[PDB]
Amino acid sequence: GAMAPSYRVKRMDIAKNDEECVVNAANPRGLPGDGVCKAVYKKWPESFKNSATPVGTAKTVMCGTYPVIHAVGPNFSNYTESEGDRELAAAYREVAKEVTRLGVNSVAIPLLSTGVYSGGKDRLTQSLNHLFTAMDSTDADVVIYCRDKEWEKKISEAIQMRT
Ligand SMILES: COC(=O)c1ccc(O)cc1
Ligand SMILES: [Cl-]
Ligand SMILES: [Cl-]
Ligand SMILES: [Cl-]
Repeated sequence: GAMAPSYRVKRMDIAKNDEECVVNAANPRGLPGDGVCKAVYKKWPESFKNSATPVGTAKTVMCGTYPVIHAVGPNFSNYTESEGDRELAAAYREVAKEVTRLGVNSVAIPLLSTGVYSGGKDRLTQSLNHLFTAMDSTDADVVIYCRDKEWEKKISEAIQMRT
């Protein structure tokens, strides 16, 4: 574990992370995708061998010895608010299981279902609170990656609020 497990937030490409493993905002079919998923495909393409997994699950594939945890959040275009909320919570619970299983001291994680799977809504708070619910019982250092300047400030505030 980390000596003093922490949450941090950085505004940059998750493909440049300084953590011991990465969470991909994957599609269910293991396709290259767009946004975070495309960046992960360019950096760790070997990790897309047999990475297809259902919505609400996570599947880890090694790139060398570097673990890529493919986490499939729901696309809110297809799910009801109720069913999507349940699947988004479930995906993060499966990320916490994998992070624990791998024995890593640190993990880089994006906010699932906040980009092209958001169904055109702002889901920062919804997605971050499900991240915290899953990861709070883990002892890895968690580093959340985002690209928007206003989101960085809001994620940083939410972390500092609970310290
Ligand atoms: C946290 O978001 C990213 O890491 C990211 C990377 C590449 C993109 O094109 C978009 C977002
Ligand atoms: Cl960058
Ligand atoms: Cl997304
Ligand atoms: Cl963002």
